[PDB]
Amino acid sequence: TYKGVYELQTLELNMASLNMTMPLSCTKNNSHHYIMVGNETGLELTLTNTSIINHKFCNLSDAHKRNLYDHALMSIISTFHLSIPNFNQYEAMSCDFNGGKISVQYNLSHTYAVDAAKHCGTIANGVLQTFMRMAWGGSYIALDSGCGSWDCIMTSYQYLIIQNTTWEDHCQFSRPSPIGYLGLLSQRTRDIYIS
Amino acid sequence: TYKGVYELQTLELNMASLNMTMPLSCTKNNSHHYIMVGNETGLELTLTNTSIINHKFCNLSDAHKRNLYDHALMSIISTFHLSIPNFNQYEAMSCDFNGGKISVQYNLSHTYAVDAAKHCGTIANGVLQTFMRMAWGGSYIALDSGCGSWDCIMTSYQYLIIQNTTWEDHCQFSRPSPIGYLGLLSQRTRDIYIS
Amino acid sequence: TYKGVYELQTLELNMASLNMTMPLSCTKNNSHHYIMVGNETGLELTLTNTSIINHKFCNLSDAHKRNLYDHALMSIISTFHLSIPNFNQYEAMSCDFNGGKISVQYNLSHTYAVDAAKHCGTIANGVLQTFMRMAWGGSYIALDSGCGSWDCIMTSYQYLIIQNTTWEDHCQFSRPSPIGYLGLLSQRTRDIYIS
Amino acid sequence: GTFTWTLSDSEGNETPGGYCLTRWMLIEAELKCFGNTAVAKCNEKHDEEFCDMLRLFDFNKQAIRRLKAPAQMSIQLINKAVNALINDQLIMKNHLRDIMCIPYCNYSKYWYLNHTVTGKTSLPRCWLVSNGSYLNETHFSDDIEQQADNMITELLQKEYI
Amino acid sequence: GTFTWTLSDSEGNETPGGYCLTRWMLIEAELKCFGNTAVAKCNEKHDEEFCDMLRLFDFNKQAIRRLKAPAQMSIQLINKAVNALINDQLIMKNHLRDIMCIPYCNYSKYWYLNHTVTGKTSLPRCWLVSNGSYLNETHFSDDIEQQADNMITELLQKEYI
Amino acid sequence: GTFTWTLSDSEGNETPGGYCLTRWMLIEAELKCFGNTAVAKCNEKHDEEFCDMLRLFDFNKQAIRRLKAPAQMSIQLINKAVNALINDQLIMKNHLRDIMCIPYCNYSKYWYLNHTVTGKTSLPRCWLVSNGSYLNETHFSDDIEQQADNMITELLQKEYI
Ligand SMILES: *[C@@H]1O[C@H](CO)[C@@H](O[C@@H]2O[C@H](CO)[C@@H](O[C@@H]3O[C@H](CO[C@H]4O[C@H](CO)[C@@H](O)[C@H](O)[C@@H]4O)[C@@H](O)[C@H](O[C@H]4O[C@H](CO)[C@@H](O)[C@H](O)[C@@H]4O)[C@@H]3O)[C@H](O)[C@H]2NC(C)=O)[C@H](O)[C@H]1NC(C)=O
Ligand SMILES: *[C@@H]1O[C@H](CO)[C@@H](O[C@@H]2O[C@H](CO)[C@@H](O[C@@H]3O[C@H](CO[C@H]4O[C@H](CO)[C@@H](O)[C@H](O)[C@@H]4O)[C@@H](O)[C@H](O[C@H]4O[C@H](CO)[C@@H](O)[C@H](O)[C@@H]4O)[C@@H]3O)[C@H](O)[C@H]2NC(C)=O)[C@H](O)[C@H]1NC(C)=O
Ligand SMILES: *[C@@H]1O[C@H](CO)[C@@H](O[C@@H]2O[C@H](CO)[C@@H](O[C@@H]3O[C@H](CO[C@H]4O[C@H](CO)[C@@H](O)[C@H](O)[C@@H]4O)[C@@H](O)[C@H](O[C@H]4O[C@H](CO)[C@@H](O)[C@H](O)[C@@H]4O)[C@@H]3O)[C@H](O)[C@H]2NC(C)=O)[C@H](O)[C@H]1NC(C)=O
Ligand SMILES: *[C@@H]1O[C@H](CO)[C@@H](O[C@@H]2O[C@H](CO)[C@@H](O[C@@H]3O[C@H](CO)[C@@H](O)[C@H](O)[C@@H]3O)[C@H](O)[C@H]2NC(C)=O)[C@H](O)[C@H]1NC(C)=O
Ligand SMILES: *[C@@H]1O[C@H](CO)[C@@H](O[C@@H]2O[C@H](CO)[C@@H](O[C@@H]3O[C@H](CO)[C@@H](O)[C@H](O)[C@@H]3O)[C@H](O)[C@H]2NC(C)=O)[C@H](O)[C@H]1NC(C)=O
Ligand SMILES: *[C@@H]1O[C@H](CO)[C@@H](O[C@@H]2O[C@H](CO)[C@@H](O[C@@H]3O[C@H](CO)[C@@H](O)[C@H](O)[C@@H]3O)[C@H](O)[C@H]2NC(C)=O)[C@H](O)[C@H]1NC(C)=O
Ligand SMILES: *[C@@H]1O[C@H](CO)[C@@H](O[C@@H]2O[C@H](CO)[C@@H](O)[C@H](O)[C@H]2NC(C)=O)[C@H](O)[C@H]1NC(C)=O
Ligand SMILES: *[C@@H]1O[C@H](CO)[C@@H](O[C@@H]2O[C@H](CO)[C@@H](O)[C@H](O)[C@H]2NC(C)=O)[C@H](O)[C@H]1NC(C)=O
Ligand SMILES: *[C@@H]1O[C@H](CO)[C@@H](O[C@@H]2O[C@H](CO)[C@@H](O)[C@H](O)[C@H]2NC(C)=O)[C@H](O)[C@H]1NC(C)=O
Ligand SMILES: *[C@@H]1O[C@H](CO)[C@@H](O[C@@H]2O[C@H](CO)[C@@H](O)[C@H](O)[C@H]2NC(C)=O)[C@H](O)[C@H]1NC(C)=O
Ligand SMILES: *[C@@H]1O[C@H](CO)[C@@H](O[C@@H]2O[C@H](CO)[C@@H](O)[C@H](O)[C@H]2NC(C)=O)[C@H](O)[C@H]1NC(C)=O
Ligand SMILES: *[C@@H]1O[C@H](CO)[C@@H](O[C@@H]2O[C@H](CO)[C@@H](O)[C@H](O)[C@H]2NC(C)=O)[C@H](O)[C@H]1NC(C)=O
Ligand SMILES: *[C@@H]1O[C@H](CO)[C@@H](O[C@@H]2O[C@H](CO)[C@@H](O)[C@H](O)[C@H]2NC(C)=O)[C@H](O)[C@H]1NC(C)=O
Ligand SMILES: *[C@@H]1O[C@H](CO)[C@@H](O[C@@H]2O[C@H](CO)[C@@H](O)[C@H](O)[C@H]2NC(C)=O)[C@H](O)[C@H]1NC(C)=O
Ligand SMILES: *[C@@H]1O[C@H](CO)[C@@H](O[C@@H]2O[C@H](CO)[C@@H](O)[C@H](O)[C@H]2NC(C)=O)[C@H](O)[C@H]1NC(C)=O
Ligand SMILES: *[C@@H]1O[C@H](CO)[C@@H](O)[C@H](O)[C@H]1NC(C)=O
Ligand SMILES: *[C@@H]1O[C@H](CO)[C@@H](O)[C@H](O)[C@H]1NC(C)=O
Ligand SMILES: *[C@@H]1O[C@H](CO)[C@@H](O)[C@H](O)[C@H]1NC(C)=O
Ligand SMILES: *[C@@H]1O[C@H](CO)[C@@H](O)[C@H](O)[C@H]1NC(C)=O
Ligand SMILES: *[C@@H]1O[C@H](CO)[C@@H](O)[C@H](O)[C@H]1NC(C)=O
Ligand SMILES: *[C@@H]1O[C@H](CO)[C@@H](O)[C@H](O)[C@H]1NC(C)=O
Repeated sequence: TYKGVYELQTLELNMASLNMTMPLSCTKNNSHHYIMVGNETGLELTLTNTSIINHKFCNLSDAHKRNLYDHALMSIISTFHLSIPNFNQYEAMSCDFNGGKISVQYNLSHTYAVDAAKHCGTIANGVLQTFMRMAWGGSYIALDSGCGSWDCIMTSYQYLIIQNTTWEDHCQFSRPSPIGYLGLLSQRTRDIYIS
Repeated sequence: TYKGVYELQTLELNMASLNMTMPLSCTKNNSHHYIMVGNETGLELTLTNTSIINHKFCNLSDAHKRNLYDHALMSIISTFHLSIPNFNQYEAMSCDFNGGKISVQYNLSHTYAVDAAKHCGTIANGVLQTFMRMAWGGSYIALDSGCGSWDCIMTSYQYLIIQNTTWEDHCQFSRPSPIGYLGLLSQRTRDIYIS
Repeated sequence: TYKGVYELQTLELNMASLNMTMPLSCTKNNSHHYIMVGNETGLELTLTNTSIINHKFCNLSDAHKRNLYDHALMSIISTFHLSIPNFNQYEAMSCDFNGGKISVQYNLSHTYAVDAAKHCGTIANGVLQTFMRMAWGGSYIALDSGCGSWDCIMTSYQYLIIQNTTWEDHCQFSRPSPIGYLGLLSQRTRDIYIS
Repeated sequence: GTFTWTLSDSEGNETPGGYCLTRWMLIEAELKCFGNTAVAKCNEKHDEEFCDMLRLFDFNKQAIRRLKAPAQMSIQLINKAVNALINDQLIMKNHLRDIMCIPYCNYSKYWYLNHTVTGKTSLPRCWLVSNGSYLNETHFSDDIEQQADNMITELLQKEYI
Repeated sequence: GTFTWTLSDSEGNETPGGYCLTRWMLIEAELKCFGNTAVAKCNEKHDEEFCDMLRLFDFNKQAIRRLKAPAQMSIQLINKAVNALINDQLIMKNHLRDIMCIPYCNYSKYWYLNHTVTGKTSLPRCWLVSNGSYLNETHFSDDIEQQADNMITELLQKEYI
Repeated sequence: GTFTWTLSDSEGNETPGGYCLTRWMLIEAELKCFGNTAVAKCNEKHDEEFCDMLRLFDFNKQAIRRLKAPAQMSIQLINKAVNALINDQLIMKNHLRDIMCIPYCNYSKYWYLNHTVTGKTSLPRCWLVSNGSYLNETHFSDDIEQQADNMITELLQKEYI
């Protein structure tokens, strides 16, 4: 006890009970990360060496008109996309919204020696910093910069892939939490270099 | 009295005295709503079954260059337009700024059975939710959803029309109040589905 | 002393010690204003009657891809540009980013009798009001409107020129301060007329 | 004593006269005055709808006098002022209550307690509405009584304890 | 007595029962109750991670009951609510601490002091983490002891001074 | 005791040494120290220009030490920090006062009262300027005297009342 009579006690919150109102971020490992979106469904976010979309096309505006997707899942994805620092297209994103499915891929793999040398930009900086905000408590794939000393990071991965999935227990490395989404949602001021 | 000696008293503010600094929202009935903009002038906002603009054109950028309009009235209208959730053009708005007059019409009437089934989008969701924020204390034309249980609404009306008018007493259903405008003005974070 | 025993004392902060984290605004005279950006470098902002860029071109997006500039200097310039009230291009800005240099010029000189009569717009209003926010404590070139009674100002100057410079003592009329930049950075809500 | 919520320095609020609401602020009464002890709470408060209306009125007063013949409001002056003057979070809380069918402040009536022997009053709180009408005293009686107790404590802890 | 952080009027928080956290709020304990004296601090606080979680839980409770079968959350209801419900500045402070390798709140565990004779407890404060682990009691012992002193002062200043 | 406005945990502020401003924070004095009782007010304050400068200095201290050789500031680190560190509303209030010809804080000089027998000082408040010059003591004498009274109350209410 502290000062004779105070016992230190611990409270820990179960944020899974918030799943009907807020999306909840989770982590499974160094690559897989998750967002619970509904009671049964959510998004899977992965970091890989393998491209699954070989398209250089997205045609997002046609996908939107097609309107065969869950608006909640789409809303979260577009939240992510438009929260990217130094937002622009830079090509970068290819997608597939045929039917009602969702598959979105970012070309982090863009990085080559000249842009690697610049570090603080060229698509990967903005995508990775958004990923890290969605993923609070996730795996800090900043590697040698894992505790965040520096704010420009690079990863070994080539692609960030976001897909519509089934909610199953994952959350092996972190507690479900609304903070990631809320962070991205509230941080809407100015964060660009080019416009 | 409360606890023997406290008399409960009522204070009510006259917000019309704020008309030289802030625009003031008002309501007349289920359709007509108003904004006082100046000492003598303001905007009339109506919900109707009759189109007054048969144009599929707005040419807002040419109207802006023409520059024959009151900047204050225009500023309020563009505040409204750019505050629309899921902002995009989607055609949606037609206008007439010939001479110094203002007439702006939104195609809420777009709604047909497929989009009606979707509810949470397709132009009307975004326009109606902006209208309801401008109109605090106005007529809650959400109808069966009048107290706002649910956040996706539909109305019987086909068009939202905004026009330059003369300030006359209206304000039959509500107190003049700066809150509507201030609400729209301060709520500038993120509210989209498509971008 | 106050109330017998309280001596009034003065504290004044040396904000130059903040130069490694925040850009610092300064003023030299009625025209020259400065931003310290790094330990050795910064931006010079001037108000002149002489154009140095005779181009009607900027090609900012090509400059960005060229990527021979200091991202910090560019970030501050684009902060300024995108903070302009009633933001649009309106032509207005011409630039030169050949090599790694920075030279940006705004056509305040646009003003002629019709637009001068309107006052509250036509490029100069937005550029000048951004300049004044970057320049807290700077020279209030609002002239007869120097204390800011009114919020639409005009200056005698024709061009606002921003260039990459060497930090040398300047700061003759003001204390280095992060407030100007911070003001522009945090003020990100809504401030347009046209969109 | 002085206030932090006014824009004007000293002129915005004097200590000895307390703080008064004039006939152009109020609808039915010609005059209502509050002690600075209660009004001063808006110096600190991050809540209370009344305090935003109070700031908007101070702004209007200064804006008119400073900009002689403000003519047509410029809109841009107020837009900057809004970010400086009001609690945006609070408007959004009342917006949330309006939606979801929860009693909420529509910024019209406010209520306060007034002692029947002395002149002490509380800071006004927003009278809430629901389904187009004002709530009865019996629905918000918990807050009315809590306010009475708060006033009693302040009256009792006078000069020293 | 009553709370200002709830959306619901009176129903959101009653005075005599104090404020309780149920089995769906907590992970291991079935029930934890705090006195309103401590919980009420969230009525005023512009800080404390615990108070944002507390507001999000109140929101979830009302949102579910009001929108019968919320089915798939609409997202837009919560986005508006977020601006009304949480301290964005606070999330950003913890974000800054996460970056730059400074112990920060990851919104999981909270700690509080509980008197061993009486039932008095403090408002919970976030247990911080660094390098993937929770900090030891010896690293934040200054705050634990300060909290104990704050509780002692409140226990001593009972009714009158 | 401890502070809530620092980013650093405990190291940011120790209790027994009070809180000091070094020669690189101040322009003319080599050293000025304030008691934690007054500095700690920034733990709670939603106002006082001094508290934002105080937070920016803490940020600068940590940012430099954490990012060894910050070289050229990245800008993006500070932009995120700004949302976490400063009162934006307060800058906008001073902006409004600058415009409309109202005395306003230009974040340079601050003033405080210092007791001539004991070492007690107040938290500094911004010295305002108008028309390019600092205001005289006679224009803001109401606040100087109010501050003196506030300090007197604190000195008198020592240990118990
Ligand atoms: C704030 O930071 C804290 C840091 O502690 C996060 O809290 C949790 O921390 C623990 C580590 O102390 C995380 O890991 C857990 O380990 C338990 C034991 O691991 C052994 O057994 C597993 C078998 O699968 C081996 O792989 C491992 O190497 C060890 O030998 C596991 O039992 C935990 O749960 C697992 O099993 C259950 C089923 O019984 C599954 O449902 C789980 O998904 C998981 O597979 C767990 O792996 C722990 O993950 C951290 N999170 C949680 C939720 O407990 C806080 O989460 C963080 N805050 C936020 C918001 O993220
Ligand atoms: C917060 O919510 C409250 C809810 O009460 C709004 O406050 C006002 O509430 C009253 C209802 O109690 C509104 O209606 C008023 O009714 C009065 C009596 O109505 C009879 O007579 C009229 C004759 O025209 C009939 O149509 C009606 O059916 C009844 O038989 C009217 O006298 C009121 O004013 C009318 O006449 C005057 C001229 O004397 C005109 O200037 C008015 O514009 C109007 O025509 C009124 O109609 C009342 O409208 C609500 N508002 C106001 C301003 O009083 C609060 O307004 C709301 N807060 C905000 C910010 O909106
Ligand atoms: C908030 O508002 C205050 C207003 O007072 C600003 O504070 C400073 O105010 C003084 C005026 O009181 C500014 O001017 C200073 O004048 C000193 C004396 O001037 C005589 O000598 C010069 C010779 O160059 C003549 O030109 C002049 O006409 C007078 O005859 C100068 O000594 C000051 O410094 C100069 O010399 C030093 C080298 O010794 C250089 O390093 C300086 O850059 C400069 O050339 C100065 O000119 C003063 O500029 C105001 N600022 C500062 C930093 O002191 C606050 O700055 C303002 N707050 C903010 C954030 O801006
Ligand atoms: C997602 O959030 C919802 C809402 O918080 C969680 O649903 C809730 O589940 C609990 C049980 O775990 C329900 O509590 C009650 O349990 C008793 C028996 O123990 C039962 O008799 C009651 O009828 C009730 O079921 C609670 O009512 C229920 N809330 C609602 C409105 O659904 C859900 O479990 C969360 N999802 C996950 C994966 O945690
Ligand atoms: C729009 O706002 C303005 C400013 O609040 C209101 O103008 C004000 O009107 C009042 C009278 O109603 C003026 O008060 C004074 O009245 C006495 C006589 O009673 C007179 O002697 C004074 O000269 C003065 O007129 C007040 O000064 C005036 N303010 C200004 C600067 O114009 C206006 O009434 C509001 N509009 C509406 C529709 O309510
Ligand atoms: C820009 O900001 C940096 C950081 O605040 C300032 O650098 C600092 O300079 C001071 C000296 O003025 C250093 O203090 C120390 O001085 C003693 C001797 O007096 C020396 O023995 C120590 O080694 C140290 O140099 C301080 O450490 C240093 N901080 C760092 C990390 O560089 C810089 O002066 C500011 N620029 C301008 C133009 O003011
Ligand atoms: C870490 O994540 C990877 C995926 O990036 C896991 O490997 C595959 O995961 C999928 C989806 O669950 C399975 O269908 C595959 O069968 C897995 N691959 C293999 C070879 O089994 C990997 O197992 C995860 N690992 C941990 C926690 O060690
Ligand atoms: C985006 O649109 C292009 C349009 O060219 C699609 O590419 C295919 O183009 C050929 C003609 O060269 C058509 O016959 C195919 O039917 C088009 N495919 C599709 C799916 O429409 C491209 O595939 C589209 N990409 C996405 C993600 O929709
Ligand atoms: C495939 O995965 C590896 C990791 O297993 C990625 O890592 C890079 O590997 C190359 C070759 O050894 C090194 O030069 C890089 O420095 C590594 N990257 C980092 C951040 O350390 C590799 O990038 C992935 N993709 C490809 C196309 O090789
Ligand atoms: C409710 O608003 C409608 C308009 O949408 C009113 O009907 C017309 O209003 C205009 C403008 O004031 C008049 O010029 C027309 O003459 C009105 N129509 C008719 C047939 O008289 C309607 O009167 C309003 N009603 C209320 C409060 O009952
Ligand atoms: C927007 O621009 C179109 C341009 O075609 C306008 O339509 C008319 O086009 C015919 C030629 O086909 C011209 O002779 C008319 O003079 C044009 N009308 C006008 C008003 O310019 C359309 O009307 C314009 N719409 C708006 C709202 O300005
Ligand atoms: C014309 O006004 C009526 C209301 O008087 C609008 O209301 C719709 O009417 C149809 C036909 O009875 C119903 O099927 C719809 O369900 C009603 N809408 C709602 C929201 O309940 C009608 O939309 C208006 N316009 C047109 C072109 O009919
Ligand atoms: C005020 O600023 C102007 C520049 O706009 C100064 O004039 C020139 O400044 C440049 C840059 O330092 C020098 O290279 C030129 O030689 C200066 N011109 C002349 C004729 O000497 C001007 O000196 C500044 N003045 C003050 C404080 O009086
Ligand atoms: C923006 O691009 C135009 C492209 O026309 C540049 O103008 C020159 O155009 C002639 C052909 O008419 C070429 O031979 C020159 O090489 C172009 N100049 C340059 C620098 O590319 C214009 O100068 C460019 N402006 C900027 C600021 O880059
Ligand atoms: C050149 O500098 C002068 C100032 O020295 C600028 O000032 C204008 O001068 C004209 C002619 O006397 C006046 O009619 C304007 O009213 C002055 N402007 C203001 C705001 O008072 C002049 O604009 C500059 N440029 C040019 C091309 O003349
Ligand atoms: C994504 O949604 C589509 C809807 O047509 C479904 O067929 C597909 O299986 C879903 N994807 C996953 C991984 O469950
Ligand atoms: C709108 O402004 C024009 C200015 O040319 C005027 O002629 C017209 O009558 C105004 N409209 C209304 C409804 O008063
Ligand atoms: C701007 O940067 C370029 C880099 O190529 C340099 O040559 C030029 O001298 C710099 N401009 C100034 C005014 O120092
Ligand atoms: C409260 O109830 C009484 C009794 O029915 C009624 O007379 C009074 O008008 C009501 N007041 C309000 C504000 O509802
Ligand atoms: C604190 O240190 C003790 C002794 O090494 C250890 O047993 C205990 O688990 C540690 N607790 C935490 C939270 O680090
Ligand atoms: C205040 O007035 C006195 C007397 O005129 C003068 O000496 C002093 O310098 C003035 N101080 C300020 C800050 O204006």
